[PDB]
Amino acid sequence: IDIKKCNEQARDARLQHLEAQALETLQKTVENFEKPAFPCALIAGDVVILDLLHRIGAFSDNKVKIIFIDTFHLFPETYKFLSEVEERYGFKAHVFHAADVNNKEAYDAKFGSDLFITDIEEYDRICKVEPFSRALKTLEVDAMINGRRRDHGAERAHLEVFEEGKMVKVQPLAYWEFRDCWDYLTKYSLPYHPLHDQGFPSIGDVQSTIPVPREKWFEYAGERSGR
Amino acid sequence: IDIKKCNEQARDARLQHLEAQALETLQKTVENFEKPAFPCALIAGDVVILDLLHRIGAFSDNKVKIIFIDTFHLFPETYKFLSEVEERYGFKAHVFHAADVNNKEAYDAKFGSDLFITDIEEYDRICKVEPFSRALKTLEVDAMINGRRRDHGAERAHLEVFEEGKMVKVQPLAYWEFRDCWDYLTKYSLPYHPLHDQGFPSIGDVQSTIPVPREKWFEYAGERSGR
Repeated sequence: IDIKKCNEQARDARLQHLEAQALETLQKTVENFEKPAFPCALIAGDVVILDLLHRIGAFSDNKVKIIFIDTFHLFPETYKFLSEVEERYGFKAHVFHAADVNNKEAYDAKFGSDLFITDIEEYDRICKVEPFSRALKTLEVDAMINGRRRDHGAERAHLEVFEEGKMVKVQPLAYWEFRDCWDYLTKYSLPYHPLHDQGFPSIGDVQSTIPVPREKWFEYAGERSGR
Repeated sequence: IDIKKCNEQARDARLQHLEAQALETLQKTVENFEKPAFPCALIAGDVVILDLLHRIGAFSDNKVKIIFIDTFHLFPETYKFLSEVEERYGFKAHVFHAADVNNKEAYDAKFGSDLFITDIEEYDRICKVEPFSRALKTLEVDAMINGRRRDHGAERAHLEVFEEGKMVKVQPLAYWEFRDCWDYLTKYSLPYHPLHDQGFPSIGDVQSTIPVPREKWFEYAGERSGR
């Protein structure tokens, strides 16, 4: 008995299950909702969800829209990668940002470049929360596909593949561990956000993204433990 | 779209996957090892494993031995439940206990009834660790089936379905959450240890078994959190 091989075969069958579960969930979503959308930050599970949507043909007729929130404080690498996935999968993201401000220089002029330090709650409202809420209303989203997973822990620990509400939320990767997301990216040789190679399991704004030791990434709730 | 029904169907497919993984693991064990054994404490995952061994015919062929460690400090309910599963599935457990003492009264005479209070390390050695070690040696066990799961956390977090060693260890339920074990018991209407109904997620010796609020049982590492 080759122990390593037997363990690999079990994880192979695990990932086939998890892929089927995600795909079935996404197919049910496209069939049952008129205006589904996915807010995408280009982190590892988000890249998995892009690839799964591509697989079921969700981009061919713009059935599923991709939402991208430009906070004006993302890594340069994140904008470059967004362009690459747009080209790879044939969609253009619907970009939302701080209200009435076209770019970071305009944002700095209106609000001050150091708002994130002096009042983080105002910064969050202006650059993250209001644009996301406006994106969902503008696009009349009736099902929000998202990368929340149970292995995020705390208030996400008991999510299922669907969550009830006036707007339905859809978690195709509810049961995937972070490690399963990475096995998928490896199995299909998919490009991922380059900052994952520089020790960041999760990637957000430059001022608030911190690296995490690699031995911690695959513990329960490890992905977002930087913050 | 009926959200509850869709969630239930996904978990149904999840449990069918987990069942196949556990069954295949157990079948590969019986096929590749001469003296497989399962130390069984009759907690919820242990009851699942008994049923799965039954389903692959492991008791008809006498292919797998059940080991039961009688610490002499177990609940009365535990001895009763052992007799019930023995009869249900058609096996007799191989019972090991403290060396050279036939029963609790003989144990009390040799070691003192209050040893668990006055020297817990000696108590553990005498009633738990040495009998288990002696069980494995006496029965020449070459593959130890067990109920360790990844959702036990800490040093168990990265277990796979097999673990390498001079004696192989087999974790059929490695990827099952506690919740998945309970869903199995419910699906097949299987009797479980009555003390689970008094608020104990895990059940051992009377002096060391602690109840845990039900709402905490299904958190990561919840089953054994009484300690």
